[PDB]
Amino acid sequence: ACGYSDRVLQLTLGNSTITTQEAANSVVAYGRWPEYLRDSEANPVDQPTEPDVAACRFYTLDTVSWTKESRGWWWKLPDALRDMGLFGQNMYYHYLGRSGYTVHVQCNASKFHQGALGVFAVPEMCLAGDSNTTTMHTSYQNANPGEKGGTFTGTFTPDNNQTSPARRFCPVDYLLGNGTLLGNAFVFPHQIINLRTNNCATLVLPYVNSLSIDSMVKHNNWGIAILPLAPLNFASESSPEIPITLTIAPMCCEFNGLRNITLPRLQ
Amino acid sequence: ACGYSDRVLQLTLGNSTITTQEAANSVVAYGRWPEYLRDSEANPVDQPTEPDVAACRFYTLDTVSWTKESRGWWWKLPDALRDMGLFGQNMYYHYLGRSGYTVHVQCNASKFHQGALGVFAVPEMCLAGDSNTTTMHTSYQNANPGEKGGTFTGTFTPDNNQTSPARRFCPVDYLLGNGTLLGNAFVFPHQIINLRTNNCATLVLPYVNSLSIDSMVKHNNWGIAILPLAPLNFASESSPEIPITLTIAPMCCEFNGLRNITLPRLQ
Amino acid sequence: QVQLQESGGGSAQTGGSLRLSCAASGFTFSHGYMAWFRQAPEKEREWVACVRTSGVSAYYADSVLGRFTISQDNAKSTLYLQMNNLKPEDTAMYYCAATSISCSSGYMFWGQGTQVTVSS
Amino acid sequence: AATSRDALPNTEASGPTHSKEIPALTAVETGATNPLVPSDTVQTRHVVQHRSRSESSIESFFARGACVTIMTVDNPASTTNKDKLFAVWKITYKDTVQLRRKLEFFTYSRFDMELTFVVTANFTETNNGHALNQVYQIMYVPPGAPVPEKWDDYTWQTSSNPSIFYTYGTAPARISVPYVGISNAYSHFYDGFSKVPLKDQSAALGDSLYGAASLNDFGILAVRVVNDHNPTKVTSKIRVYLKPKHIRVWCPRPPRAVAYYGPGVDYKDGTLTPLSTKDLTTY
Amino acid sequence: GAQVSSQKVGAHENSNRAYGGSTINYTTINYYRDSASNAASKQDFSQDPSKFTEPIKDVLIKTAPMLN
Amino acid sequence: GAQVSSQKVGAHENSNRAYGGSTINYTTINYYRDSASNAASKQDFSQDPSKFTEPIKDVLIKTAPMLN
Ligand SMILES: CCCCCCCCCCCCCCCC(=O)O
Repeated sequence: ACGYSDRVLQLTLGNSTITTQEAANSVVAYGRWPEYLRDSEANPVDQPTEPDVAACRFYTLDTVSWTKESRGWWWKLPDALRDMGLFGQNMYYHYLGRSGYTVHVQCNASKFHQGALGVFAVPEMCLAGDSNTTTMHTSYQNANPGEKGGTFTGTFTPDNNQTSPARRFCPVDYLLGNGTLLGNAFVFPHQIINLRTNNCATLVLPYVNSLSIDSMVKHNNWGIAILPLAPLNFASESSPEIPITLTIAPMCCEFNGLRNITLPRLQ
Repeated sequence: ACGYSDRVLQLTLGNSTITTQEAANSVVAYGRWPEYLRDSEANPVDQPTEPDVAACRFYTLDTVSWTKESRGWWWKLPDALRDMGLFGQNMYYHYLGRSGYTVHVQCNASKFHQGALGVFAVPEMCLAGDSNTTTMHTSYQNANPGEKGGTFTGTFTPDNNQTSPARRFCPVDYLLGNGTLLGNAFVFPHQIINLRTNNCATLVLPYVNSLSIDSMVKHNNWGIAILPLAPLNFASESSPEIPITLTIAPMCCEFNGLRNITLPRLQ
Repeated sequence: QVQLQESGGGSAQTGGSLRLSCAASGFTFSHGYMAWFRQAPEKEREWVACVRTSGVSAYYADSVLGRFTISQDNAKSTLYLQMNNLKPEDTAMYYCAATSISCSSGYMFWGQGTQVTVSS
Repeated sequence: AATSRDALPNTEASGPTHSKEIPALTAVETGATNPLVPSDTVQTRHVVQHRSRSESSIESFFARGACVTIMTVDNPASTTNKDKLFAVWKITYKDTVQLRRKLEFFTYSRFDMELTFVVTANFTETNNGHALNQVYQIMYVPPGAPVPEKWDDYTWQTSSNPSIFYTYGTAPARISVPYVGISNAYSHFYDGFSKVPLKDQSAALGDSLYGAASLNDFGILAVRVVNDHNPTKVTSKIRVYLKPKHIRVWCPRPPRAVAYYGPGVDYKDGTLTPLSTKDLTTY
Repeated sequence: GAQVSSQKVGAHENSNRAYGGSTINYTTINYYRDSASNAASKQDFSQDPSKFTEPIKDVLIKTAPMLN
Repeated sequence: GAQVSSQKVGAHENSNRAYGGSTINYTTINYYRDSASNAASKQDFSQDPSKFTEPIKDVLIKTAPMLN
């Protein structure tokens, strides 16, 4: 009648607005919408700081590229947004913090392009090491690659330099980077951007953890993994390229225990 | 009966608590308590960010010293708190900002010490230049001396280097640093710490300006000037010294127009 | 009738120097600034340099740094623009924008301007 | 409900006292002024107070017109070398001393503004020539509007500007201007700068004045002799008188002690001495 | 729509059958649409200076010790 | 046959016993027979700009897709 569609979506958070004309509806992770801490589940005694508009807005992470060679890409939340306006500021200023997200992945092309990208949301997305000698050895500096994030690899290559280890994640694509067959990755809330159909993936994520509120600096709640289910193909070309852009918006964020700022050793 | 006194005061803001046993009551500037912007006087259309506990807490500025030689001391608000936790962070992140304050000046001694310090609050505390050639020539870098603040001088000494001016304030003490006789400084809300009596000065200040909300980076609302009405004297000594400590707490702070952070040229 | 009238010409060879002047009248309320602006042959009007009211405190544009000198003579109520090391990028029109200012942008009085040409 | 012309509180008859109450003792550390009246300290009779504060009301204190500026223009002979003098004055109360200091008694104000124009002319050159009664246009050029460059250029058409053609000899000219401020109060003192000196910018690009808001705050007035060139030179002086009506003010500030120097708060040396010599024990 | 207001009589003329006595009033009628144009009323309020005299949080009672 | 109209008060004088408060009015009486001669009232209406903004035949609903 009036023309309301599932493909046409307009999301708004604070002073930012995301639109789209080729969506595939939207995903509310585990059906729960992100929310503020209820007195019933409260834990720290102090008055929590809720930045709201100050932090609850979409932040665009630098754009990555997609080619036939691409194995995959990954990020961590809140990690990924560690240096995004006030959200980061507030994050670094408090001992505790809980936040939900509205993850929107953008990757458009032509009706002449073909492929599929599975944007997966994994709470506690633990990734595997690169050493056949030392388990759980990835260093913090490699565990949290910020807004630039990381990638998946097509082959597991052990780290042999035991004089100075590389201490990073070697997340095998087919193993979803955690010793399990990718095909089962659908148990996690997800959407698959299939070029011929849509152009974006929106995954609203509530705060999920073992605790009501937790140290954000130390621990990542969610994980955003994007791997090409179908490889990129365009025309009769040998080198096609299309970009992927991630915009994430923290929601219902609250922080407790205000203190001096933490300057982490990221490098 | 229960022992409630004017000298004994316990102020609390957020996660900070100020006590005192030798106060002289407290001053609410122009009788108005600091407050949030009412829809009647609203101006910017966006949802304002109210940091509350995040910014509404006491922040201690580095302690200055008081000796018989001291002419005076001065600061600017919000300037003075430009680098105080989240309040500063938020300050730098927004185009507009309005805030009130709870200024508490601390300076104790012995019943054997003598002198008086007049902590004055001047809204729009404009100070005078140092050049007999160029009016209104003080550079921003000298106008905003942050938490370290400035001082008053006992004599006006013109700046003669016209090859490269010093471009600072030369605020003559008796002229209250603005061409008017100090003795009239009482028209501004104030308290005088007179050693034999009290030990602190508390001046709650509401947001005062020509606009409902204004650019904090560019403009200072209040001014905190402290000048010794009675010089410091202790025993039969030639060099007495006692410290003065300023702790200010922003109140009912609100900020609008969120954007990228401003990195001002302070030096 | 704050009459701003430029002078100084503009027809030097590449590398020389010219003296751009500006006669001022009316009521220039000293306090503020006094400056110079160029429009260029085919570009946007650009700020050259600004000098303080009576104060010899000034600044220069990145492009012109040290190669241009702007002073004043408030006794003669004039401002001067000595320009050494003229170049093919300096070829342009120059304007004495000296009024109000307070900075390096605001104005209520300009001049008619004069053209400069650094040929070679 | 207590108006300006109200009789002041009466003096109550109070007798001798010997009690634990202390009007006489206070502590000016509290910042607060001890609020006493004669009766509190000495024996008094009953007094029906007659005096009122009537004249001291904010409105009344500014109820006078005040000379803000003296604009000079002239009408020279056609053959002359110099151009016909037409003045342009930046509208501000800070060109003169008197009114300014009065306005400086506070931090902010709002007032509908009344301007009066007193014109006065005369000849200059020794000659017995004649000039017919001269007219004068006073054109208000708001910020940004085209400022006249000539005495006879297009700008004087005033299709949108508010002008006043004054004929010489008639009563002084007067126009009303409301509170035209961009803020919610006019600002007498502005502790801040118009620009912010950023770090990714050159010092020059981020520099501005101390105490200034907008260089052009209200605009300029332009006054010119309307009548054309006359063989005998006639100079004219237009005096502007401002009376701030419907005035409100906020936050009192100590009155200026030393002479003004520039539009700022700054003080010149050689004027830093206001109070004279008086011996402590000499009445 | 005339505005009739009363005057505070100062020097009383030897009358109470025209002047001096029976309350003296004055008429005023605005001539323009703009509020700015009006004549200054002068019928203004006064107020408590305590907002300047006693800027204290706890009420000032003159009869008792200031600091208790 | 006077015309009494109200004014939109801007700068409020410290009064509510003459000015500032109790609605300020102004009187007007025409002096000529010709309508042309009258003073410009200034009490004019405003209107919907849609006759220019939305010159469309089928109503514009901001919340839905323009072309359906
Ligand atoms: C025909 C004249 C029309 C308009 C005249 C506009 C001039 C307004 C001058 C108002 C002076 C008020 C000064 C307060 C300073 C401030 O706002 O900060």
